[PDB]
Amino acid sequence: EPFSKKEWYNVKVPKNFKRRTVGQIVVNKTAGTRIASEQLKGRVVEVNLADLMENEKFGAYNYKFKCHGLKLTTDKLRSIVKKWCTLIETSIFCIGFTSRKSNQIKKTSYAKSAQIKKIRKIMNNLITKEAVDYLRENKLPKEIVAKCSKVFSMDNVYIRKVK
Amino acid sequence: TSKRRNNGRSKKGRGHTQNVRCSHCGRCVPKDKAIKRYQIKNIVEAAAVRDISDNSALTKYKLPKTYMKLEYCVSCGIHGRVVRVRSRTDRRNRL
Amino acid sequence: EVIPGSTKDAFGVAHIYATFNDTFVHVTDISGKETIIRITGGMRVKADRDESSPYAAMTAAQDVAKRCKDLGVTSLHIKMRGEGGVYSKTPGPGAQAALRALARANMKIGRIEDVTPIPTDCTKRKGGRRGRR
Amino acid sequence: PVIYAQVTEILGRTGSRGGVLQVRCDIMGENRQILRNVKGPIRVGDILTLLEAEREARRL
RNA sequence: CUCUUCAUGGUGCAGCCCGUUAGCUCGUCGGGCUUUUAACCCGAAGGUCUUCGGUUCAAAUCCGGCCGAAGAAACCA
RNA sequence: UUGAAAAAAU
RNA sequence: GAUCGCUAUAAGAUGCACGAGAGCGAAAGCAUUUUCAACUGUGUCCAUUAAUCAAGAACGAAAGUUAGGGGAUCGAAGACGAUCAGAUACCGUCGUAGUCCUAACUAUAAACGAUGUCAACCAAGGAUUGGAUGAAA
RNA sequence: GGAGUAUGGUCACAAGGCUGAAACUUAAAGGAAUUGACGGAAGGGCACACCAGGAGUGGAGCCUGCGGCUUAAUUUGACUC
Repeated sequence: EPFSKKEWYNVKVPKNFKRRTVGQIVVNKTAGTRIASEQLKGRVVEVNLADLMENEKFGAYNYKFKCHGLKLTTDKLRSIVKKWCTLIETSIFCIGFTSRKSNQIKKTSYAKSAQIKKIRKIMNNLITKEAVDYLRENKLPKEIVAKCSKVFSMDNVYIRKVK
Repeated sequence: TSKRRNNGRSKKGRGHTQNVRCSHCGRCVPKDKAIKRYQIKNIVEAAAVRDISDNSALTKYKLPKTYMKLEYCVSCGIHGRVVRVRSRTDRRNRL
Repeated sequence: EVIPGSTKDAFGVAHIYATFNDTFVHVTDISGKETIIRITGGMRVKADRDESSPYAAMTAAQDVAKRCKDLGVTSLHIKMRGEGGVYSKTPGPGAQAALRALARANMKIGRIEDVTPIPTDCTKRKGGRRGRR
Repeated sequence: PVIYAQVTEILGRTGSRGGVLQVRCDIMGENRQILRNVKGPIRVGDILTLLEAEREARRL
């Protein structure tokens, strides 16, 4: 019997996050070693905001929790990449793209090098100052599309990773 | 003699462009001369998408798609039937 | 009745690694450090060229289902991937064969993700300038 | 344990020469569509016998 | 001197430590494929499995001296 | 998967 | 105790997707983010100061040389395993110089737009990069 | 063609770079397009071409034609479809 009992335990997330128990994790049993080697085994990764906030409007993220950080799912990152626009990314990592317009006819919407830096200075001066980490989404890549819309049109603004 | 007015590439105002690796051969091909193909595919095929839906642990899970861009060389793009030899008049088409 | 080490209904993570030369059906727990059962394509065939065939991949995905049932695992997260480091990012023919076989064995399929590792900026690739002729 | 299926339509002939026909069948037990490679003469009306119905014969 | 191993067509390698009548290639002859040559494929012949005894329903094949080579170790006429 | 060669002038 | 799975560490190299018959540069060439040239604008200034150039000079991909550091991946030579009549090759595994940086050499490319530099005239059309000028908030 | 070769000069640590012939040999070498043929190039159809099969031939005796051998002569034409 390879398993031979072992032991199954429970994972608790902090008390601000609805669901407070995600699942089970297996370990060995007490020997000259120790079972509280469930420390630094904090790499339990859940699609987070669709299985632990119990709502599939958040279902394109991933979280990890020490016994850590968050990351955008791989499918979402590929999907929001557009062929004929400009990719703007800074560092918390946030990524955006130049948008089209209703009356716009020309295919390509490219931002200038100078215009790019303006968007990459606002985006770094409001990710700090709004530096808990504000939790959820609460729509604040929203004064990133309303503060840079004076410079360029932007649609796909996300926060892809926090370390 | 000259078969293509653009010489098979898409570079006009530059002298050098970075190399990339062919998808099938792993062969160094220039970025502008390469054959670019963007493919979108669901991770679960249409024949088996049903079987996942019979036993799904989620409420409104939508199966995502795979996003990869592949670049081929002329030698393997023709062999893989990505592109074909065209008529002398049909070569000028760009649609 | 119940084998030691089993539990009630639980969620696992299935790592289906499918190249054109093998197919790995490997399941762990949500932590990922502890693995339950790992059966490859070559574990079920006696020919080296059959280690990638869908039948071998589908067979190796059936003992994993029955062992997961024995251990009390009733659902699996899927993370399909292929040898896409610098090589082809397309998983082999055994990627889909195992997933359908896992579902057809009366198992709940949770989330599915393609975790094929694409390189941000890679190293050199085998073959040289002229590739594989 | 053999489960039969009803041939619905013929997709074409494959297998180097013409000796194998690709037909999409449904199982009368649960009206489940299945694609199989058929050896021999076949037409839409008749049914087929499938001792194994776990494989999909889409042939890549 | 003690222990152990091997010997098979012209040649080199197979073979079952139980056994019931011995093969794969090169070498020879002939035929097939090819428009023809070279490659390629096939058939036949080629040893009776070192030499003599037992072992039984039968031995290359299990056991004994004998041959004729090999490895380790020992040596007061 | 393997596919080498075909003497000179008429 | 391989392949496989989850973390943590150190250097080396690289700079995906955006990325295009788009931009810059005399050419070679230039893609992670935080001194020079050019166009446009001008009721500014000089006044022919200009063009092309034997000799001469600077820059000049890759490879190569010398001496240090670095040495992850790949890999002229080479060692195996295949295939073959043979294979000293294409195919697979491993692997020295090299591939990276610094200093000094080298000065050649299908270094190509195979199209020398400057100037005048020259049919029709859509679109694009960067300014100026009207309308359109 | 000889040949960017010999020699002379010059640059480099070197590999080599720059300048650079002649003797001799020969009626062509070459450029763009046309038609045909061919492709172990692509696309579309066809044939007992193959597939699913039947009968077989190749193995044996004999009849018969060809080659070879023989002989005074064993007359000769035809040698992939």
